[PDB]
Amino acid sequence: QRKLEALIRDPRSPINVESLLDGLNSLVLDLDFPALRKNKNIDNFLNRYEKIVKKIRGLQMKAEDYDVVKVIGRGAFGEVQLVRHKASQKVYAMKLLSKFEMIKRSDSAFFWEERDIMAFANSPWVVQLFYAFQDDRYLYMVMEYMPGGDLVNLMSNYDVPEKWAKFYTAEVVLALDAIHSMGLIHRDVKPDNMLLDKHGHLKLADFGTCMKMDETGMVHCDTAVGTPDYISPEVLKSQFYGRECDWWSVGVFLYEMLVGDTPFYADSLVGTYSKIMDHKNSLCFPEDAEISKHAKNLICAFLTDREVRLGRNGVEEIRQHPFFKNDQWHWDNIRETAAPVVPELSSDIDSSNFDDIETFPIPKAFVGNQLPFIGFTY
Ligand SMILES: O=C(NCc1cccc2c1OCCO2)c1ccc(-c2ccncc2)cc1
Repeated sequence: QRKLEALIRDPRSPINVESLLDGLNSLVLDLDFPALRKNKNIDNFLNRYEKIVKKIRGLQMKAEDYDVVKVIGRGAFGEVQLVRHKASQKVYAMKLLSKFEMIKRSDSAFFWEERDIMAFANSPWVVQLFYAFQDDRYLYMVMEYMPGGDLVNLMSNYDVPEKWAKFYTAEVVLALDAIHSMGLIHRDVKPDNMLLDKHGHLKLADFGTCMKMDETGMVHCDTAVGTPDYISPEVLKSQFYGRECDWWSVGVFLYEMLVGDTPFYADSLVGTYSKIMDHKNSLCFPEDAEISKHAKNLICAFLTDREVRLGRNGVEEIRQHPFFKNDQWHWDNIRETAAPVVPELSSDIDSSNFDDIETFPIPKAFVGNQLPFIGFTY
């Protein structure tokens, strides 16, 4: 009874009010179809509740509460939209995940970690989640908007000098160190996921791939999850690794920022795959691109096999690398210092740093499509 009423209050709890209400809406959704409403039990339960449930539906946060400004992202299971909460006039970025496509495509469990990271990390390096809600169609994640854009954009609009690359690499390293210390492994670190704020400081997003480590600080996942150009060889070979798979992505990141291309870029999907697997022979810095001996050493320090990769022993071996020598910041204050690109913003809905961008079958027997999404509302 002690932990009972504590868990009804507790935001991390599966039996709090939002989850208890999720369970009721879900039950109503899943059952209200004449094909199933034939049943006396389904009918009397719907009779008693449909009127009240319809009333909560509107009393709770809806997609309807937001004016959809523009679409700033598009992923496997949905889109990211630039929105404004009608009542509060407050601007947020809202990520949408299609429930239909999460059932049709088998994967409908990644969002739990994604939500929890953003919701509770309370880290300058992690995009914050304010609200999480749902409807018959989607899963909605309301986040702190990042007007600075992503590092895909920054790279496309600039010739990135080593002074800038020093800063962004350092911010990514500390961001992944914060993710790691929460007992998490990103598995999908890439420029499309590195976002810039009002001040031009880095924050990570797309925590879908993320997995909780063992007591050993390792993960037993016999499936390759991530993006071609940035996947490490050990994760291609996984199809029992540590957090050093994220440092490999940092190597690729630095190489792309300096050279202008990814170090294993190929014509085909399997070509990149084969290039990565032969990194010892496929990786080479082009002559015309003037890369320092310190920048080359660090790309090479991460773009090796996991058994000798920099970071395998901790962040400290990364931090002390000669490449990070500068007259602008320290590992203890980068975020307090002025970023290389400070974004000029015309408005609170300025989306200039971002590029321009399903019907469930009515059942005849109980399916329970809403059940895997009970507890999502935060
Ligand atoms: O996870 C992201 N995109 C990937 C993505 C989007 C949609 C469905 C997906 C998916 O990935 C795999 C599953 O299906 C993401 C990108 C950018 C922001 C953001 C935050 C603040 N300000 C501006 C932008 C937030 C999240």
